[PDB]
Amino acid sequence: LPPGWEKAMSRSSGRVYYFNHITNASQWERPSGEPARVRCSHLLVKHSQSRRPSSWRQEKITRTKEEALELINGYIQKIKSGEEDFESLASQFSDCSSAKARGDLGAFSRGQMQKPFEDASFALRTGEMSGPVFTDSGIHIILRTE
Ligand SMILES: CN(CC(N)=O)C(=O)c1nc(-c2ccccc2)[nH]c1C(=O)O
Repeated sequence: LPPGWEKAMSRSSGRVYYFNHITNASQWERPSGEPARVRCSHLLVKHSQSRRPSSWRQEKITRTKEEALELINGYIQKIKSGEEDFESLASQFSDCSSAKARGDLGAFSRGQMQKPFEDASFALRTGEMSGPVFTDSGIHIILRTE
């Protein structure tokens, strides 16, 4: 299976699924399908322990890391169900200044982003969205777009 993928058994179903320990993605289908540069968007939820606990949305970020993960997990659910799209939630709720660009960060090479962010970005397939990715900025959902 490609970089980071493992087979697991589901807790509720007993059905096989696939987990990526680099992107935190999980899916039922087996993944079937490294570039010099990728383009990604993200949605960042900061918490009280973030490096800079402040954003355009809230001068003082006070939510806990656990409450930030809860928020991230709700956004992932709405995006996977198609109830909301990624761009719309990033524009409204991302604690990054890239919110005003629907979360788009542009293209980047290895060696530019925080490591856990980079590693997740380069392990995603074009079109594919990460699970929760933790960095010192806070918690991210990453969408690889190119
Ligand atoms: C850069 N930084 C402070 C830090 N020392 O991590 C942030 O917290 C931050 N980090 C990001 C970020 C993090 C990863 C990838 C792209 C952007 N955006 C912000 C922001 O405020 O707007």
